[PDB]
Amino acid sequence: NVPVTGVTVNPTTAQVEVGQSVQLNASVAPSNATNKQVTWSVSGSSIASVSPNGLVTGLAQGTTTVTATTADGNKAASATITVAPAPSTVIVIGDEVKGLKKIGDDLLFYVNGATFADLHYKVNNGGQLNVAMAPTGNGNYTYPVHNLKHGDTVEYFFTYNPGQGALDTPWQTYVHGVTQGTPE
Amino acid sequence: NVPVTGVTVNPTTAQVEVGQSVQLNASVAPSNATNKQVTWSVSGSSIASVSPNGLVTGLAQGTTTVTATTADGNKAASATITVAPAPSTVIVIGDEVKGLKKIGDDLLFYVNGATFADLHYKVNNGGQLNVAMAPTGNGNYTYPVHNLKHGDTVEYFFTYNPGQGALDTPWQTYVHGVTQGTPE
Amino acid sequence: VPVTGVTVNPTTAQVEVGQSVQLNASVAPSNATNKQVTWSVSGSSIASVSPNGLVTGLAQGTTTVTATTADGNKAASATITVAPAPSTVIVIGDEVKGLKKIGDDLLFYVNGATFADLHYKVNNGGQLNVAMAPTGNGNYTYPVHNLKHGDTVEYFFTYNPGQGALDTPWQTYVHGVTQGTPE
Amino acid sequence: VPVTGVTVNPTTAQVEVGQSVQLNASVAPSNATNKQVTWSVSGSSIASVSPNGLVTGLAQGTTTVTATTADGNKAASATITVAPAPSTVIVIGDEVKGLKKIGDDLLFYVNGATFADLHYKVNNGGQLNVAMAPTGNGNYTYPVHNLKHGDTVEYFFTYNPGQGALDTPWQTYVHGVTQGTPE
Ligand SMILES: [Cl-]
Ligand SMILES: [Cl-]
Ligand SMILES: [Cl-]
Ligand SMILES: [Cl-]
Ligand SMILES: [Cl-]
Ligand SMILES: [Cl-]
Repeated sequence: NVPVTGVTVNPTTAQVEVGQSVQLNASVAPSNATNKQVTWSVSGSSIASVSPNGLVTGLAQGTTTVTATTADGNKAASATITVAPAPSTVIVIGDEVKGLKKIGDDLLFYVNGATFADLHYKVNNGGQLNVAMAPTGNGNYTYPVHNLKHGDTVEYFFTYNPGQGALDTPWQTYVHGVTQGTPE
Repeated sequence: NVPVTGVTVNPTTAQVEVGQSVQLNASVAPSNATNKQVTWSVSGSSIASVSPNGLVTGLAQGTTTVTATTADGNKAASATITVAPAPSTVIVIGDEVKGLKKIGDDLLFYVNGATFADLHYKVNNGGQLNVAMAPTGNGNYTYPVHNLKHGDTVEYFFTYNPGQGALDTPWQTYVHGVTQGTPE
Repeated sequence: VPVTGVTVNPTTAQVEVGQSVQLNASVAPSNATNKQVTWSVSGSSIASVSPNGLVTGLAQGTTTVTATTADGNKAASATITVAPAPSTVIVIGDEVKGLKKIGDDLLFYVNGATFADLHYKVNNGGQLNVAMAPTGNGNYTYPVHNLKHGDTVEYFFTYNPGQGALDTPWQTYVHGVTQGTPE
Repeated sequence: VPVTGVTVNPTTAQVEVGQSVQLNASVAPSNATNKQVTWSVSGSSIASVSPNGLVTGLAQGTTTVTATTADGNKAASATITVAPAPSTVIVIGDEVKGLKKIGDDLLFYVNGATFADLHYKVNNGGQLNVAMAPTGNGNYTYPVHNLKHGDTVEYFFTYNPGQGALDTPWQTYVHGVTQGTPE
């Protein structure tokens, strides 16, 4: 018997990174309205997901609009959600002789001090890819894997010849945006 | 003592789908050249990967150039590789009451005959996303998940109320471009 | 007086990027006082919907355009699939020079030369200078990647077909507008 | 007479999309007869390299630009990182109407109106008509998604600030060129 007069969404704006999420609050007026149910909706669902409780999750770079609409009265308020780039910062996961630099959503694989170096890698349940790593020109090597998303699972190991003869590396698993690096 | 005179790559062009691969042949002249080693390289490695044996794998929509260069003489030939879109065709994986349509690289989740329907899903090792599915307006529901790639692993189940009361579905696993559907 | 329900017409439709489909909302009784609806879209990157329910395809994917009633806020949906540009081949030039349009990439080409460069600009971006890749039979190619509908490519070649080097005249390609022959 | 080796200068460099960095190849002995190199790139979608080693950033990612010697075909590499456009906010308009540039999306806005539509065209694409989304305090927003450097946006609004409806004049935004104030 106490009708909804209005709604507002707080925060009214928010920046998340990909895989990051932010809880939104629908504020229904008056305080003692009989029906305080709202429907959450988003106009760019490839940018950000919203749950039935207004938890918003960053899916991909962009700005979108999340709307709370009241069950009683169909009053609507909206917030602007900016999903930001993965920082351009370099994070080393590996050692002097071989591993990864995570550089945003590309992975730069490296082998220092070899006569050659191949990378063997797979992403999620896609197949093995074998690549010869590019020579820097000083006995060092690199190969970029491009455009991973949050939760991409990377299994890789190297083949290379540091002197004595060609050596295989132990496989490693990298999950994009969960494997901790060293922020160098 | 028999020097390389030239090289050609066959096929000279090729279309693959994403996750599809094509073996390329470097033809070194003359036939009895002492050194027949070549280096394979690709100018758009976000489009297609090439192995040290000239196996080319479709990574993402585009056209790129794969080059064989001879170890002896640095003679170069190149092929054009077109990585094609995942067909726009609709493939149903699920039943009368609930599952997926695979429509290119988007997944259309569905629940037929409910008073409401939520989807619970996760991709690779990213987190759970909870979404209320959109009403069609006849007791039916849909929710598109966007832009999966080859080997994306999707675990999902539904919550919905077909009458008696709200019911949870058994979890299912979908691997993008490996789970077989029904081409409808 | 009240409205009771609504569904949308069509319920599912497939478009190419850059193409449109007119949506129409049918609201239960004709003797419903208020007919007017609001159009919205779940996935605005994929498809845009006008205030009168015209859906245009912007990018590959499937999205949900919903009509909600002014009187009632009853809601119904169409599933819109935006299909990618065919990887058919479209030749725009002559035996010596031009593009192949292969979906959203352009394969620029020069046939019969000792080198070939490309000079191109996309819309109001900067000019880029590139050496075209040798094929190994006196011909050259260079892919420009991932053009979107309405992209405007200005370009000319520098090549030497033997009796000395040449700059061709600038041509204008508009992506999804300019046409050629496929074969 | 021969060349013995080469490395590239710089070895690693980071650019924004649309920005450039001059690469230089240093080939072992100065008393190497032939100095000339060929520039190539592993990832042409990410970065373009000119015949004289100028690398321009086209799109987010890391790629390898290699200099190989004409005499010797010795090869060396730089790792190029192309950084995304900051998600800083850039206001281009007044208290009533304009855009926020937020990385590669534009948030169009009208403040203080009873409705607001956007009319926009991108480069030589078609005009799109959209109803701007109510905020719930008499203001309106509408994101345009994923513009690339050099994209040319023509737009005007239809809104009613109370004493009746208005079409504003068309403005031209060029992505990464047009500027405003961030704050
Ligand atoms: Cl979207
Ligand atoms: Cl949006
Ligand atoms: Cl690439
Ligand atoms: Cl390429
Ligand atoms: Cl959607
Ligand atoms: Cl690369």
